[PDB]
Amino acid sequence: GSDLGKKLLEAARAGRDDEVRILMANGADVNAADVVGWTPLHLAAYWGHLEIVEVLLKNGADVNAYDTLGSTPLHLAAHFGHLEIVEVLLKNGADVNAKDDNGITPLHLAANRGHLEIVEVLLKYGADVNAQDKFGKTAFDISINNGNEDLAEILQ
Amino acid sequence: MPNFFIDRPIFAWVIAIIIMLAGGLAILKLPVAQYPTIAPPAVTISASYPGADAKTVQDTVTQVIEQNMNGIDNLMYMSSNSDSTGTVQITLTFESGTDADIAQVQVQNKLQLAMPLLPQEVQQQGVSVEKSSSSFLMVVGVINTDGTMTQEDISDYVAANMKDAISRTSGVGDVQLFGSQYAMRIWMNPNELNKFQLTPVDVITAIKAQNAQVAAGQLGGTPPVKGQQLNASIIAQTRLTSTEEFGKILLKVNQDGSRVLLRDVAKIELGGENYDIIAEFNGQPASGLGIKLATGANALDTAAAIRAELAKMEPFFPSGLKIVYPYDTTPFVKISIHEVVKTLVEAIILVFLVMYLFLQNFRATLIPTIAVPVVLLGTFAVLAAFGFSINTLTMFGMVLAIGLLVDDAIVVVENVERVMAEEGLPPKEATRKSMGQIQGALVGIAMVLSAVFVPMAFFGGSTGAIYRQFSITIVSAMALSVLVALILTPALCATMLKPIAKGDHGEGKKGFFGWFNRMFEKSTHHYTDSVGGILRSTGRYLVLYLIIVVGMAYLFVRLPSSFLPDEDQGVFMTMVQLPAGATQERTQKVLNEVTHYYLTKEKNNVESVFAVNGFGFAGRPQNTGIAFVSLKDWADRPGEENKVEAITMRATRAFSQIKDAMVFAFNLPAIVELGTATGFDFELIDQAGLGHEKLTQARNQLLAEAAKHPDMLTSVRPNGLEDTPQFKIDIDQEKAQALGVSINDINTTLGAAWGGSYVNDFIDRGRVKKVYVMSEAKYRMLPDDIGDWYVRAADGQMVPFSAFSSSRWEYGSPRLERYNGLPSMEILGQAAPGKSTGEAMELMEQLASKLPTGVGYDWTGMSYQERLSGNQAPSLYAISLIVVFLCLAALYESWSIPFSVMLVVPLGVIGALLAATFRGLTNDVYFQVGLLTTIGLSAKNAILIVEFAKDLMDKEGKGLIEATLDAVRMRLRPILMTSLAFILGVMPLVISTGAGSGAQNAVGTGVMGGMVTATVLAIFFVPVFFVVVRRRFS
Amino acid sequence: EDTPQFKIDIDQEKAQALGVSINDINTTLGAAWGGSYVNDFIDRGRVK
Amino acid sequence: LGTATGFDFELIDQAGLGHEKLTQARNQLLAEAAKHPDMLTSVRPNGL
Ligand SMILES: CO[C@H]1/C=C/O[C@@]2(C)Oc3c(C)c(O)c4c(c3C2=O)C2=NC3(CCN(CC(C)C)CC3)NC2=C(NC(=O)/C(C)=C/C=C/[C@H](C)[C@H](O)[C@@H](C)[C@@H](O)[C@@H](C)[C@H](OC(C)=O)[C@@H]1C)C4=O
Ligand SMILES: CO[C@H]1/C=C/O[C@@]2(C)Oc3c(C)c(O)c4c(c3C2=O)C2=NC3(CCN(CC(C)C)CC3)NC2=C(NC(=O)/C(C)=C\C=C\[C@H](C)[C@H](O)[C@@H](C)[C@@H](O)[C@@H](C)[C@H](OC(C)=O)[C@@H]1C)C4=O
Ligand SMILES: CCCCCCCCCCCCCCCCCCCC(=O)O[C@H](COC(=O)CCCCCCCCCCCCCC)COP(=O)(O)OCCN
Ligand SMILES: CCCCCCCCCCCCO[C@@H]1O[C@H](CO)[C@@H](O[C@H]2O[C@H](CO)[C@@H](O)[C@H](O)[C@H]2O)[C@H](O)[C@H]1O
Ligand SMILES: CCCCCCCCCC(=O)OC[C@H](CO)OC(=O)CCCCCCCCC
Ligand SMILES: CCCCCCCC
Ligand SMILES: CCCCCCCC
Ligand SMILES: CCCCCC
Repeated sequence: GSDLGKKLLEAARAGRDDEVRILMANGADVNAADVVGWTPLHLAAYWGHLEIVEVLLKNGADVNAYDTLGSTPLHLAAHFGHLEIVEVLLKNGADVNAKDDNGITPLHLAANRGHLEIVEVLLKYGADVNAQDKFGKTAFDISINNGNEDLAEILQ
Repeated sequence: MPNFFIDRPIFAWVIAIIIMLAGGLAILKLPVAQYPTIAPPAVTISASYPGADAKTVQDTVTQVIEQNMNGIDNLMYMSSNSDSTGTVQITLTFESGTDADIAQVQVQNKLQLAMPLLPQEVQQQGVSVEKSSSSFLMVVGVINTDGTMTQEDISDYVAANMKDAISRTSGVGDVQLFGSQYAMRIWMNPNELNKFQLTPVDVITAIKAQNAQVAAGQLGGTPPVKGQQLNASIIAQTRLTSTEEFGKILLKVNQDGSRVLLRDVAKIELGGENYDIIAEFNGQPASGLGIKLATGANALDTAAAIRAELAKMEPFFPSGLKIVYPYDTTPFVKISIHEVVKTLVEAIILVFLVMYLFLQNFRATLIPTIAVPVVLLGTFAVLAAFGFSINTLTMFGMVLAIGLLVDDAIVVVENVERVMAEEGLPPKEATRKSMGQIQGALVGIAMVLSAVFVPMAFFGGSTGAIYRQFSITIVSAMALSVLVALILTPALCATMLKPIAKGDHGEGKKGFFGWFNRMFEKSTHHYTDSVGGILRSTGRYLVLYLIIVVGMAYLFVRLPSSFLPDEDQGVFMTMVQLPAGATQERTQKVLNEVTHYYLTKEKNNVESVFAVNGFGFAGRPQNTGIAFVSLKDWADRPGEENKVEAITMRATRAFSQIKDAMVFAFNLPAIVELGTATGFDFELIDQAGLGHEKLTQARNQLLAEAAKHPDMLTSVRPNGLEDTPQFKIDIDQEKAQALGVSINDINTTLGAAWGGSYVNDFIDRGRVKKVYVMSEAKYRMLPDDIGDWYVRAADGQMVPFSAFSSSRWEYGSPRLERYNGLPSMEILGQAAPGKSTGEAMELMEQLASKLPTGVGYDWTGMSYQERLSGNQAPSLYAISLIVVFLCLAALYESWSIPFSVMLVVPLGVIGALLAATFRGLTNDVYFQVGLLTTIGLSAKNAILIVEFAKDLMDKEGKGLIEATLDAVRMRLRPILMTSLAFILGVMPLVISTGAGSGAQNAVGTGVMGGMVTATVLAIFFVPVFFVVVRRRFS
Repeated sequence: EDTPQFKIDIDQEKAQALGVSINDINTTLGAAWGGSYVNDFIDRGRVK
Repeated sequence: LGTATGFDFELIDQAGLGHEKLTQARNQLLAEAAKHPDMLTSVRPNGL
């Protein structure tokens, strides 16, 4: 928990591109985290800040870093419908089949909120469509329960 | 009327006696307080949802109450907060002049009908509707020195053995308990509950059954069998009254025969209702009582009565319990009265000296000494009739009026002494002629000063409420002074004053008085020669007049505006703000370090530190705290270095070193119920259901644009809290239904354990108190502890919480704000150095129009006050100027001549602005009322000069310059006498550095500086004004 | 003046052994001796 | 104040007769009111 590391977390969250650029030059800790275990990349992915995700990855940010409940930035990017960030993370070697503590993959989260374009991107980068969570429910089981005709057709 | 009371001096004495008795009666009965009701009537609806998050509170309580706040009279705006402490505060602010009782009952009544719409848990806790606009008289702190009692133990004793007796004390309006009475705390254990196959549901069911009142009936009750002898009430199960009884509550009976009790699966003790607040007084555990003054009550008597009743409780206290007084306003109000009584007595003493210095006889000096107290006494009687209280505003209203009261006495007596000297008439005949010259002017002056001061009362809101206190006080004091000057003083002059020989100006005497008379007579000849020279070349002084008017306008823009001066009240605050998501323990360590500083570094100044952890006026999360620092007496802290302002700056610079804690010390405002009332209060509104996130993005967009204008805006902060990580858990319905676990049992087990649950009441030593069931700390700290909780299914098997739930981290609001029913985010800020509030507010409106679609705004608090108060100002200034002109026009019988009087205004104002700028004070209300009294007395001096000058031209048929020179010759002595007395009178108020010095400095500096210029300039310039105006308009 | 009070004492554990709920015991005792307001009825077009 | 020549009559059930008996009593009053066009005009029930 460094001085610059705490400022990078707040900067990445707010989306101040100019401040993040300055903190990367001063050597702010990219692997710094809060109490729940969220990196600047987690926060940047959550609030949908495309530039800061790109800047952090170039400065050796952990793409497959996970919080205290095992959620990676790809989960947050896929769940909250950030198509651009999901592509950038997967290009920089993001684990597409990353399981959290509950066995919920990014495909499950993208399926639940009905983000059709993100499901196609995840499936392209090799998302396990038959991947089950702790309750034994696939991305298809989520689509039929939510009543999504378009999503159910794609997950064939 | 003057001629009537000269022949009837006893009837004049009767009117004087009636006024003195009415005044003396008023002084005994008049209410006493620090400040009157200034803030507008506010009604805060407070409710509690134990273990509820901000959104749960908003979406089940806040929105439901808000929707039912209709058909309520004189509602200006409605603002509410919903935070993760499980609390809601809905404040409805009402129009100034609205009945607060009618306002409260209408809000109360509409809430009562909405109670069935709220959740059962909220209905059980209940909802409180209180007046939040009032403030505390004193805060009585209760501590434990021997360390035998916790803050919970002290709070219970105060609730049981003190609070009620303090409430019944004479003049006590309201008593708030700083803490809570005991609660029966069942600290549940998930390991023990799972061992005997039980849940928090089983604990709640058992407590409700085995702790309750049961209705029975009567033996031989009506209708009876004829021949019944005995009739008696049947007593059944009453509520439990001890931890031992709660321990023996039977939960389950096993096959073997062993009894599973409540003490076998939980720790049972008397604790607090809520554990959010940790209050400490110099390290020791502490509680307290916030006491508010009742309506029409005496603050001095109430405080003495509170201390008297606390003394009676001394023998009954446990060992080590002591009473302390961290906050008490009564000492301040005690000094406020003593200093004002001193000023009024010193003012009368200075008049006695100056009257004897010039007139040189004891009989003359007694006439003002009688007349001034008669007017001051009468003023209290008129204030009593209007229903006003003796407060800081009304008391300084008297002090500012001294200049006008003193002049009325000197002007009347001095003119009689002059007429006797010049013409050689006896006292009675001399007074008839003397009063004949001024009686018309004195009535004219009354109407002019009325037109100046009366329109000040008709300002709107909190500003107008303060201006109303000075207006009614000064107008009443001035009005009685004119009546006393026409009724009493003429009678006193005719009866008491001795005759003076013709052409006797005390030049024949020797010693000091002989020298003074010869010196002043030649000084008068030097003055007349000087004015003669000025009137030959008037054009040069009209240029010098414009330089003063330009100099006045320049200093008006330069001098920065404020509301009231911050006072050393022997108390100040130190806020502690840790990063978001920080725990209670981390905040305590910073407060302990802050408490350590004040007791080490400022041991000579600081008396005590009231460290209130987990407390804040804009939400009460664990990360925020506050420390109420109480100082020693004013005598024990000499010099400017040992004052609150000096200690504030030293403290703030010291705590800036500390990491992971934003810590600032700051002084209280003048009117503590109102606040600073300097900057602006902005509301950003969600007008089209955008949501929390989009309103946050819009707020960040406005704050970013605000930062790009340091030249206009500065100190722009949001009043709200930022979003924080929260533990989202999703209960799988299919898995719960499959295993046979009901959703009620799941949501109760989670809610009761982690959040807490108010089950029912119990009687502790003849007092009803709450029974809470909650998990012991160690079993509800981390996400891993979720799996340790088991819920029984229908088939009897114990299912772990992990089996049918999934959890993740997300961001959400720990405090959701709403304004006028819609979601909002309150933004603070103030105008940059040089720029006015008007310009700063105008830019915020411009920046607001460029925010995303469906994002509106509104002004609240003092911004709402000033916008409605600002529009009224031009009209009141206009009415004042027009009526003053009309009154002077009627007096002189001329449209042109009035301008000669009204041109004096800048001569008094320029000096006040120079004195304020030099000493480095602000354009506050004390200064603004100070200008009117300076303008009033300077205008009064000019009126008598023009009246004398005009009457010589009309009656005695003298020329313009001859009359003007003869006029200012006659009026030189009384203008110097009043000025010499009044400048010396307000001199102590300038140099004062003690208690209430800020107000005294604001009153003194502006008046002294203004009176020096008003006296020195006007004696030369009023001649010029009259001759230039008379020449121009024939 | 101070009146005599007939303090009845229900044994809940002894009642649970015999297999009777205290809600039934309290209602039976309460209804019988003290009376019990059940609900409203209409006596000649008036609620009573 | 309402209309110039209009009146507002209230037929009351005093003895708790019922809705049916009050309706029959109302129809009896309206019927007898119709037999005097010279005095009363458009005498009608306000309710349903
Ligand atoms: C450095 O700028 C900040 C100082 C912080 O330090 C502290 C310790 O000094 C303060 C002083 C001296 C204050 O008078 C207030 C607060 C603070 C601080 O917190 C408040 N604190 C909060 C409660 C806590 N949160 C903080 C959270 C986001 C971390 C919100 C602010 N509300 C606060 C107030 N009342 C209100 O909300 C409203 C409705 C009242 C009226 C508003 C006017 C416009 C302001 O009063 C204005 C005259 C000025 O005081 C502020 C612009 C102040 O700037 C100064 C000193 O010029 C900033 C607040 C205050 O009156
Ligand atoms: C020592 O207590 C005073 C501090 C003064 O010193 C100042 C200079 O430091 C402050 C600090 C450190 C603050 O954090 C705040 C304020 C002040 C001050 O002013 C506020 N100033 C105001 C803003 C202006 N309005 C009136 C308006 C209509 C012109 C009221 C005051 N509220 C204020 C806040 N913001 C809010 O959240 C709002 C908008 C509502 C708050 C609700 C409270 C719970 C109730 O209103 C009421 C029950 C009571 O708690 C206050 C009235 C309290 O007074 C007493 C007697 O206890 C003052 C806070 C603050 O958070
Ligand atoms: C919103 C802000 C507040 C609004 C205020 C509105 C004000 C309304 C306008 C009134 C303005 C009055 C100011 C000028 C007064 C000058 C009086 C002097 C008159 C004068 O020259 O007469 C001499 C002196 O009179 C005397 O001094 C005494 C004799 C005269 C008495 C009658 C004067 C009128 C009464 C004053 C009050 C008027 C307003 C009431 C609402 C000679 O005396 P003489 O030979 O005339 O004496 C025999 C009586 N017959
Ligand atoms: C804070 C603002 C700055 C302070 C300003 C102070 C203004 C008030 C001071 C007035 C002093 C008057 O002093 C007076 O001035 C006039 C000049 O007009 C002099 O008058 C002299 O010059 C005039 C020129 O026209 C001749 O007509 C006259 O015969 C001659 O004596 C007087 O001899 C002197 O006594
Ligand atoms: C003899 C003529 C004097 C008339 C002056 C009347 C002005 C006061 C009007 C009023 O009722 O408002 C009182 C107001 C309340 O805040 O007090 C004030 O703010 C004092 C007035 C300021 C000085 C005015 C002269 C400078 C002009 C540029
Ligand atoms: C203890 C003083 C009471 C009287 C207050 C009023 C004095 C001007
Ligand atoms: C100076 C304000 C009043 C203006 C009206 C009178 C004009 C002679
Ligand atoms: C109101 C002023 C009018 C005067 C004209 C001679």
